Amino acid sequence: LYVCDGDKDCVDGSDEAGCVLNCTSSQFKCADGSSCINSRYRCDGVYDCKDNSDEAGCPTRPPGMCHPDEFQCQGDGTCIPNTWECDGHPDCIQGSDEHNGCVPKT
Amino acid sequence: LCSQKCENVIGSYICKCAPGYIREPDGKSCRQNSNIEPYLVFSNRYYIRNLTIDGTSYSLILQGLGNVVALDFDRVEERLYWI
Amino acid sequence: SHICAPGPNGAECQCPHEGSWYLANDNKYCVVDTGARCNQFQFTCLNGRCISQDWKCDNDNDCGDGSDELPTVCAFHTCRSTAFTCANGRCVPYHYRCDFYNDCGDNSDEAGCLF
Amino acid sequence: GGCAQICVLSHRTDNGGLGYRCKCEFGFELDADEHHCVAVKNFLLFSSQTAVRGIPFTLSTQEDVMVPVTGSPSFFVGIDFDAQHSTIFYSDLSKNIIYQQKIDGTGKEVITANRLQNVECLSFDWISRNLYWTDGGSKSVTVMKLADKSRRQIISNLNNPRSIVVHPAAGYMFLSDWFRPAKIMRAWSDGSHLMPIVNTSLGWPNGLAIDWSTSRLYWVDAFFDKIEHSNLDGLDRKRLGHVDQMTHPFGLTVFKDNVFLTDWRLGAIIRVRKSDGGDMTVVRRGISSIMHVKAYDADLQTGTNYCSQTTHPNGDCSHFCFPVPNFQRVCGCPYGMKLQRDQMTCEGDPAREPPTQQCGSSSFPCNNGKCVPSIFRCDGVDDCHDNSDEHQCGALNNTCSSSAFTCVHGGQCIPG
Amino acid sequence: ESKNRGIVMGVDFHYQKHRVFWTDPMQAKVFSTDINGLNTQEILNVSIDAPENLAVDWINNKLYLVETRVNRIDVVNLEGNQRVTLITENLGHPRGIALDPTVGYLFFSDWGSLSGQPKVERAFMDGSNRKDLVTTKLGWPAGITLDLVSKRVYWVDSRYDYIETV
Ligand SMILES: *[C@@H]1O[C@H](CO)[C@@H](O)[C@H](O)[C@H]1NC(C)=O
Ligand SMILES: *[C@@H]1O[C@H](CO)[C@@H](O)[C@H](O)[C@H]1NC(C)=O
Ligand SMILES: *[C@@H]1O[C@H](CO)[C@@H](O)[C@H](O)[C@H]1NC(C)=O
Ligand SMILES: *[C@@H]1O[C@H](CO)[C@@H](O)[C@H](O)[C@H]1NC(C)=O
Ligand SMILES: *[C@@H]1O[C@H](CO)[C@H](O)[C@H](O)[C@H]1NC(C)=O
Ligand SMILES: *[C@@H]1O[C@H](CO)[C@H](O)[C@H](O)[C@H]1NC(C)=O
Ligand SMILES: *[C@@H]1O[C@H](CO)[C@H](O)[C@H](O)[C@H]1NC(C)=O
Ligand SMILES: *[C@@H]1O[C@H](CO)[C@H](O)[C@H](O)[C@H]1NC(C)=O
Ligand SMILES: *[C@@H]1O[C@H](CO)[C@H](O)[C@H](O)[C@H]1NC(C)=O
Ligand SMILES: [Ca+2]
Ligand SMILES: [Ca+2]
Ligand SMILES: [Ca+2]
Ligand SMILES: [Ca+2]
Ligand SMILES: [Ca+2]
Ligand SMILES: [Ca+2]
Ligand SMILES: [Ca+2]
Ligand SMILES: [Ca+2]
Ligand SMILES: [Ca+2]
Repeated sequence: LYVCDGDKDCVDGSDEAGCVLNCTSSQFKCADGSSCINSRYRCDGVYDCKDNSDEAGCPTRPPGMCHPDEFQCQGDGTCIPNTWECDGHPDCIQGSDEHNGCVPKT
Repeated sequence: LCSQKCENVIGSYICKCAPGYIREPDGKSCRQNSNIEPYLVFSNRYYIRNLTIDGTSYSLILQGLGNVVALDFDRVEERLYWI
Repeated sequence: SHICAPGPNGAECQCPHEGSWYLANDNKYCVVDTGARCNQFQFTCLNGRCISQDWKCDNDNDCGDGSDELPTVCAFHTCRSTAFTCANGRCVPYHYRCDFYNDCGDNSDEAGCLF
Repeated sequence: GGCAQICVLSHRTDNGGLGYRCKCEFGFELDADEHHCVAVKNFLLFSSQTAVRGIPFTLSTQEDVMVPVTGSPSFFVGIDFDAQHSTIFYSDLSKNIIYQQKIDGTGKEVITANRLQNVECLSFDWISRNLYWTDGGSKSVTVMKLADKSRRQIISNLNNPRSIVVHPAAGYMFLSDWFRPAKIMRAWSDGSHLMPIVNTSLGWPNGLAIDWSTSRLYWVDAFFDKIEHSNLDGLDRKRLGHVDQMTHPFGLTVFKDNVFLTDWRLGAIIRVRKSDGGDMTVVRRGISSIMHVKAYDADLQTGTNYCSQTTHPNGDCSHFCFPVPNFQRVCGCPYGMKLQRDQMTCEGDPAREPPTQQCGSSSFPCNNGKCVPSIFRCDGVDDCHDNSDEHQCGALNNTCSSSAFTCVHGGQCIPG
Repeated sequence: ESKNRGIVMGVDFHYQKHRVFWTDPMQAKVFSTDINGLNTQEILNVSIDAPENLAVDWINNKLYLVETRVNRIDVVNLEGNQRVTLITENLGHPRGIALDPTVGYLFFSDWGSLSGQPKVERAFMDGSNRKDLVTTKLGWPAGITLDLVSKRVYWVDSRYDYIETV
């Protein structure tokens, strides 16, 4: 297990010599080749490997709008979860997420 | 009675703005939320012209053409097409 | 204010038959009717005048007659939480406490002061 | 070495060839002559699984200002400070105890060990000298008076209360609940009134702070990853700019032109400007399970109120004195007591609030005000950290646990 | 003998006072004794929860401690009644400490600094000026000692299994 992990476990670095990283599909690899990190850390807002490649190639919010799995507030132009729309509680500034178009739960 | 779209009520109506817009305290007017300022592009005989909606700025996109009768644009590739 | 009867759940009050009257202050007080009935959270005096309720039983004469300070009121009135109370059954604002002025019937407002 | 407090050797060439330097003991600081000592006014406090410790605000210096607090086991979460006695209050979940300690390490005392389940915030009111804490297991807010160690529970039936801050001058208390629908609530100091001042666009309001240069309230939200600040009525509201890597903030404090913040996902302390955000500085990184950040300031705790006036102390209240808005005071009584026509004074209420036993049936009462299962009474270890349970055990009056082992000649019991 | 199921971790002496000092991380305590085995005392118990190594300064009568619960290098009096913290910045796993009061140098080792590098480091006895003495071919440096007539530093490494001198 020590033969190639990332740490020089002996003086001359006989281990880790000539390796190619081959981490499983549950993980992500970074652009300069130095590190592999689990998938949850890709696109999470934190630079988890040098050269920021884990966050560089990430989806972005369209200008002034929200993702398809989000809802937008009329009065403030702000995005909230899709579930929050019409759940009895006013989440928006003007409470527009609780509009008259919705139907009850029995 | 409303900017953009509105929905009927059994004795009244309510006003709503489309995505990308904000609704002002008027309850009936909409404003746009993108940081991008709009602009106007129109085509003369020999030219394509660039104009600001406030009329403050005038500019040229292209010149020396023959007779430019029609324009359109593509957002995806940031392209301009003309006849 | 004028006439009392022992009704169910407690006392009842009636005004004299001699004129046109109106009932106020939980109907425990009698007033002479000319309209001009007052707003919520106020207190009224039998001369037909209205004041902020805090002045009630404050040991100061708020009205042309001492209706605000009568024992018929101050035997049952209770002092608000943010006030100070004296053995007289009277309420004074707390900042008067140890102000070198009496402001109560007794010396209690200035009693026990550490000066 | 002419030094006031401590003299430490340096290289023989250092200090113009004198070869020594001067240092000041904990709670102290060095003055312009670099020989004399002055008592610390400003330092930052933070809590973590392993330790509660304080550091200076000048990032050029990175040595602790106070003796760190640490024990085995430890999980510190909630902290506050008292400046007039150079003391800090801290809560430990691995022991479910609230302690007061001095920044020189010389003193340690227990405020309470009774009926604490998931205490994860402490607030201190210094004019009346009251201590407030939030508990997410009992779903309640509790207040204690330290002179008499008198206890009352003032808010109950909250969903998921996290953070509490108290404002003695304004007579207001602020609280946060993150169970959806999340809310930020305002109350009076006695808890007599309660209203949600913010309930729109809040996901996980983990932390609250008060700004005293402006009399404003700040909160940080971990669902939307934002910092917002408002006025104490909630009617004026503003949002700071995007912090660079803030993705799960938990703790917030405000000092001068800066706002200090803690992030779980980074395990880090971050500093940005309270007007705009931006100018991200990272004060520490790699902190294991960082929880709270608090700012020690002796000048902040200056003040007076009707509860503190020398010519009529404690507002003439017998047990509790509470400041309430518009510069006036209210009185309160502990659990087993009621208020009297002269609200200054208290009486006993066996009708509505009878006395209660310490620990119920299936537990052993420990002398410090703590409850532990009966099986633990003589298992061989100090399950009560006063060593109450292992006291006078193995004697004829108290035989030992089946889990333990007993020493035949000695009649003393050790873990198996 | 370690009372109450303790152990002895790090040891250092003062000659002109006939004293031997040692650390116990199971008891979270520091003890002093006379080399004849008499006159035994406890001098620190408030926040030394995981000590490893001690150094002693015989010119100014100071004792230097390495602590790992909160990574610290601390300075005290031989009685324990004055205290300072000298080095806190980048210590991740401080393990070894050595002193030279004649010149005024402090040497210490860390087998995993927060910056990631293992380090052997030099400082002034007040902590003022700091220098990296060894970074190449370095694993888990666990102990430092000094030769004072030749002014040499010796350290031991347990990952790369060597004993080496600079
Ligand atoms: C990587 O793993 C796959 C799957 O086991 C294998 O086929 C491939 O040869 C590996 N490549 C290297 C360079 O190890
Ligand atoms: C011009 O804009 C197009 C838009 O698609 C882009 O692909 C191209 O790289 C741009 N060229 C320069 C020189 O900016
Ligand atoms: C939300 O806050 C507003 C503040 O005015 C209040 O009127 C409203 O009742 C609150 N909603 C709930 C569900 O508590
Ligand atoms: C710490 O040492 C002092 C001085 O000997 C002693 O009084 C105190 O009881 C000790 N504390 C503990 C917890 O052992
Ligand atoms: C994010 O994606 C949008 C398209 O949805 C645009 O391409 C935009 O330029 C992208 N980048 C940013 C920073 O918003
Ligand atoms: C109650 O909910 C059920 C869900 O299937 C139906 O929508 C039903 O119509 C509801 N009841 C009423 C009275 O509308
Ligand atoms: C008087 O006291 C009673 C309690 O005994 C009530 O609190 C009532 O509201 C009080 N009234 C006033 C005016 O203070
Ligand atoms: C009794 O129980 C009540 C309700 O839980 C309070 O916690 C009170 O503090 C308990 N007992 C004592 C001695 O105060
Ligand atoms: C001694 O008492 C302990 C409680 O501390 C246990 O109940 C144990 O079972 C007892 N054993 C005997 C022999 O009495
Ligand atoms: Ca290896
Ligand atoms: Ca990432
Ligand atoms: Ca909603
Ligand atoms: Ca209609
Ligand atoms: Ca009056
Ligand atoms: Ca007076
Ligand atoms: Ca988040
Ligand atoms: Ca036990
Ligand atoms: Ca146990």
